[PDB]
Amino acid sequence: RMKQLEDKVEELLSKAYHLENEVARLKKLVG
Amino acid sequence: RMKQLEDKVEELLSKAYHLENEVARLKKLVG
Repeated sequence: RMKQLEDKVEELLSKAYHLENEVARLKKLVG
Repeated sequence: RMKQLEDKVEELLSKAYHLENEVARLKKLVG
């Protein structure tokens, strides 16, 4: 479970980073 | 430990939704 949970945190961080990059992209469009 | 890990997942999920919402605003705002 511990292993499952670690995996989930790593999965979530990855998704988080993907979206943060997207926001940046859009932030530039915006300016 | 298990619970610190559960908490971290909860924290990242909430962050990911915050960013999803955000990306959705920006996108509408830009195109």
